[PDB]
Amino acid sequence: IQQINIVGNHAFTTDELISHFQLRRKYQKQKLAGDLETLRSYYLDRGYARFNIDSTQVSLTPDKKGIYVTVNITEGDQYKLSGVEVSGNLAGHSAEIEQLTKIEPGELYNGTKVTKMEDDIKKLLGRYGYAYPRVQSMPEINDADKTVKLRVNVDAGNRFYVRKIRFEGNDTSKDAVLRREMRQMEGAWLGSDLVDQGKERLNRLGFFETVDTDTQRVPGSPDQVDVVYKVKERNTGCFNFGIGYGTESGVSFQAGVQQDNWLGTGYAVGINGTKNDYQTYAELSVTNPYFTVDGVSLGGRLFYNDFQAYTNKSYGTDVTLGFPINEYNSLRAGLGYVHNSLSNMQPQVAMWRYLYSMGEHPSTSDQDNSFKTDDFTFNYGWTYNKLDRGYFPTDGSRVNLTGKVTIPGSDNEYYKVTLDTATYVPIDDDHKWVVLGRTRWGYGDGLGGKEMPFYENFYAGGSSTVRGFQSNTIGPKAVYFPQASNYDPDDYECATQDGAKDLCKSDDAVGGNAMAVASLEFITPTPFISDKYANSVRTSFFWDMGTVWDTNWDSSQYSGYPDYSDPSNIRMSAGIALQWMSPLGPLVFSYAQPFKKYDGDKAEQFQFNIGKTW
Amino acid sequence: PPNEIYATAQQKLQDGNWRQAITQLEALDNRYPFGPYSQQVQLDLIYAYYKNADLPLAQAAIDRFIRLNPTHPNIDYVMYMRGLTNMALDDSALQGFFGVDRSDRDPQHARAAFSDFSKLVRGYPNSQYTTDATKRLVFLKDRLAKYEYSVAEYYTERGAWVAVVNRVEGMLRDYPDTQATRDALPLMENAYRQMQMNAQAEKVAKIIAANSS
Amino acid sequence: VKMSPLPTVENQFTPTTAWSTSVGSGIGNFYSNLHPALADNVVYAADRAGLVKALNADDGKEIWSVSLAEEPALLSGGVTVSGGHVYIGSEKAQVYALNTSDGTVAWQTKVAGEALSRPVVSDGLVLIHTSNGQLQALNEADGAVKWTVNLDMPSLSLRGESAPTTAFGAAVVGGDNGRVSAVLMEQGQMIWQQRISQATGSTEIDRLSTPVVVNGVVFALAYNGNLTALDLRSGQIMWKRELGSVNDFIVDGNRIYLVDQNDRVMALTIDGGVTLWTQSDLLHRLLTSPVLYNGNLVVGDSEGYLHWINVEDGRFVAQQKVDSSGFQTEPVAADGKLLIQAKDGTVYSI
Amino acid sequence: DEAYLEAAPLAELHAPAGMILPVTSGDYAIPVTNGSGAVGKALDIRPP
Amino acid sequence: LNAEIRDNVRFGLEAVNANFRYCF
Amino acid sequence: LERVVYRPDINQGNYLTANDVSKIRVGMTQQQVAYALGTPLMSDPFGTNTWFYVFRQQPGHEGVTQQTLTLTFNSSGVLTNIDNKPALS
Repeated sequence: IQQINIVGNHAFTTDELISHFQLRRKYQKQKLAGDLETLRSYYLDRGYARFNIDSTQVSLTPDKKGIYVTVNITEGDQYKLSGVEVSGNLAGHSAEIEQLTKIEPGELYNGTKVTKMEDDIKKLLGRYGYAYPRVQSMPEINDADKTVKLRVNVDAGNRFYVRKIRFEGNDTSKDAVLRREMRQMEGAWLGSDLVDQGKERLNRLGFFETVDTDTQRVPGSPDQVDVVYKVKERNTGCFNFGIGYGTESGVSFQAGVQQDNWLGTGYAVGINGTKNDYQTYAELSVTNPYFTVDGVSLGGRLFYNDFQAYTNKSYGTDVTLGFPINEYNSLRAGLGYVHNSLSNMQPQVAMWRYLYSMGEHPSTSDQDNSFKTDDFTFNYGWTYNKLDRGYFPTDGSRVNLTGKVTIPGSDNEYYKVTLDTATYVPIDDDHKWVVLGRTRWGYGDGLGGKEMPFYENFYAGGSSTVRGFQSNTIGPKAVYFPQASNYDPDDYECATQDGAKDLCKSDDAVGGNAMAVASLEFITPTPFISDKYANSVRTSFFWDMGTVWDTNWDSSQYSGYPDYSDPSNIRMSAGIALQWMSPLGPLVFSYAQPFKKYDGDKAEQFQFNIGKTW
Repeated sequence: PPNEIYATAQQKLQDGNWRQAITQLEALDNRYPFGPYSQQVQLDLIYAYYKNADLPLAQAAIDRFIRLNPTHPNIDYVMYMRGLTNMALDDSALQGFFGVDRSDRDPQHARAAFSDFSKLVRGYPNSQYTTDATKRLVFLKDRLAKYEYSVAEYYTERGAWVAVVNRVEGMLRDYPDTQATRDALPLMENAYRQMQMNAQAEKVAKIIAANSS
Repeated sequence: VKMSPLPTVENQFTPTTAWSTSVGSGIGNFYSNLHPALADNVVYAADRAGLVKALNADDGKEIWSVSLAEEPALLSGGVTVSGGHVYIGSEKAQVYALNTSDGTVAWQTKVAGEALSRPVVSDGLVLIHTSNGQLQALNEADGAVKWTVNLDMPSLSLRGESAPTTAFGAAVVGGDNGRVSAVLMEQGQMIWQQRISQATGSTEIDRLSTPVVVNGVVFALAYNGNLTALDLRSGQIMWKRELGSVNDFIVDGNRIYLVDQNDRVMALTIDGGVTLWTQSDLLHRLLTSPVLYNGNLVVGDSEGYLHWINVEDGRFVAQQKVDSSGFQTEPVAADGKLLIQAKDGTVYSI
Repeated sequence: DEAYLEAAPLAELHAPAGMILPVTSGDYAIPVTNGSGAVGKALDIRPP
Repeated sequence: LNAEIRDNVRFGLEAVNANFRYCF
Repeated sequence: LERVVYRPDINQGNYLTANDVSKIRVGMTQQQVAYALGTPLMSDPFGTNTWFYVFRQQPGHEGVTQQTLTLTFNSSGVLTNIDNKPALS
């Protein structure tokens, strides 16, 4: 196409009006109707009550070289809206209809506003069971003074009742699983605002790829309908087994199963463990999102592990109860216990400060030591969630606050609080361009004048927190004391008395007592994603930052080493990542290059994991 | 040539891999689509799809066979196989192994199967497959009644007393001779008892007592 | 997907180029008939920018100019010069009337449609053919409309829907319906209508671009293969042959010289559908309409060449390259001067 | 499997002497047959 | 040393790195 | 103890209002009654042409609000008796 000639205008130029056209090519002329609708709206949105199109022409050049398009427009004047007259079978709702109809006298007529008012009347009536209202509207034009009056013919019709709610997509899940999520009860009046709750509820569970709502009339009765939901189950969870047997490892194994839906019953499970010559690990986690019919949840986990030299082990239990307090907020609380023991520890400044605050007196530079405690704790938290998807959110925000407090009588005295937040904001009517913010904070400390135990310290960095850095790389590093090592014949020169002469810096992360991490991501569509991928893979661009610091660090005794009390040493990186919902789950592929780094930082520009978080 | 493909398929069907028989049958239909062997080959493929659990293909093959054979000396065999095909879509190995009660899954396929077996029994009352068809009809009838029962229990727990009464009446009209109805009746009585409808509760109590055993 | 022939034609007589000048940038890629005109030894020319100039016909020197634009004027349709007035149309449905001694605007009017073809002047009458099928008769002195007529408008092609001609007080018109007609120029009263061609390709086959009246006989041809000779008082066909194209034809010497849709050059007699000769050496190279200059046919092409063809048997007499950008509109000639404007703003005189 | 052959027998209900049960539908109506054919693993399900 | 057996079923032998993964 | 757990509101039965209850009179036909009030949701599946209208609402952490209306029809389809239960005992 070479040129589109729009003629007959005086109020607007061609350059602006043509800017809303889809055409700007050969064999595409069939889309012209949409541009004409655009013109009708453009002028109708400005009060041109008499605007119309008298003719259009499309023609070929000689020898099919190009196309000319010409549109003949008759442009009228602007009309004012004097008021709105509403009459008919209002059925007692005239006050709300009038409130939805109020305008400022003298406002420019806008055809879209009229359509919106009609749609709002239908929406209002749907709330009270008027499933099929009959609403029509039309303008009255007085040309003597360019005045338009709006007339609306409203007939609410009949109330509808729901006779049965049927499902046709449950191949594995129990029927009860979906009925628990409906907020519309059978044998009661229909509410459009109540039925729509079901399509959100069935998405928040995260068990379905799609939820299709429907309303069908009963052929034998003018006032009853059936509601039918169609779902397609997403394969969820996996079972893994591996063999670690070898000539160096001996006989070893790894195995576990994790599902967010167990055999379709609604219970979540996780069973994991491994055994080899140097460490043992096992964990069992089971929880019931529905203990009672009203949504009270209950579950917990048991765990055990040990590591050989330093040498340590721990085990414990956590039982948590929780429940909703409104449609969107919920609370959790529970109790637990952990046993911990250490032996053959390398002398460290932070660890020894802890031990001295605890009343322990380890010998200087001597690995022949041990320590053990039994700690009983109280767990609690709070959540908020209005996201519209289980895996790839498009709107809403999520907040998850958690924490722990020790119980007097325990060996350790501490508290810990964390906060996990994320917000999705769309910038696209088709929800393809979205801005996602994510933040995390955490802080804790001791009570009674004692210190926080070092094994509960926070670490940051890794593909789950700050992309591009090695796991647990961000934060204060260990400083070792100079001397009872059994590795002296071969090894760390600072630990062995033969070479250990003074205090030394190191790259061994100890973690901190406070952290803050944040990032911003842009979620976008790409030209290389086909329908097979359009529904399963998300492509995004991102910028990450974060900082971890040591509360109660005392720099006054250490002048030749970095000061870890300064929280401002923020590490930052940026990059691009792809999140793919494969048959094995939401795998995450990412590459990033740190651009702001500090001494001691370890980089890992490319990371991959199996996702299933964030 | 169709004689060697046929002989190979027959040898594999008598004693052999189901996939090999399918491969030979497909080659025969692909190369000689209008020969006389199609009167057996198409059926062998549907049968083979059943044996290999290629259920969407068994259904497509059955629909094409029927469209091309408005009438046939063995059309009731094909209908019977369709009914078996639909029953094959209700279960799964995982539900069976752990002893899971499957009545709570959507019985879309159970109803389709019921319809096919009903048509088979009514259209061909002298069919050689009648006994098996009536055993399956009894099984499926209970398969459906359990679904209605489970939903009624859910609503009794939630408190939707009207939904409970209407669902149990539906059960009385559609499955008046099964176990699920005798078990459901106490739910009708309790739902009436949560509302001031004692006169109706008397009727429920009398029905339960008359058929008590 | 076609071969453009390059025949070894000798530039016999070596036609002498008198000068070249330019106004503005040129029509360029847009299809139009914005052709220059010669009157009273002054050549008038304009571009789409709204710049209109008068030049000395004898040496190409500019003698007068005006700017008709502040958006651009987007002038089209060509310049028509008659007596004391010059008329130029536009794609904005404006028609400007300038004088001949000073092309300052005397008046302009709204024609309710694009002026996409040559305006013409009759006895106190200005005939404007619009893109939407309306034929509007304007008052030469002030732009007033005396009458209009309208034809149907199928969704076909532009083709520079051909301008009307005149004979014995009536306008001779036609359009893209494959129809021709005549309208009395006193009242806008239609006298007769006739069909020239028919097609089954209602969305594929084009119907009509220029009529000429010779000795009372109307000669015209439809794009879709139909060259006819008709009466003047009625839509009565005198003779017909299955010929058809877009560009205008030359009638002279009791002979008709035509260019086909594929740039084939053909000469026919005037008393029937009888072919005298054809030439293919310019075949498939887009050609402009021919003119008759000093006894020889002059045809140009999209590549910048002019060709001198012998009127007797189609012999190729000469070729000369003038402007590498090509020609889109027909040449004109008068009083021994051959004048042509290139696709671009440069005007040549030979 | 042959699990379908273990389905419980069906048995009609009766009214408590003076009130009836709603009229049943014509759906899910099982005709009475002779039982002359084979069942389960005893059947030949090959094409004829 | 490995095999792809079914969608969501993976097996291999890969002293050894043998493993198996099954997803529902 | 359980007074703090959020419970969505539960509706049961069809919607009744005095403005429509006042419209029912002995002598009306079944079609006139269904028209004026709407299709009944409950009926006696085991007996006579008896219709029941139940209006029940249970707001969260509130009490139960309920009204009933009982209509007794003859075999002719003519309404013979109207009863009302404006409150639970």
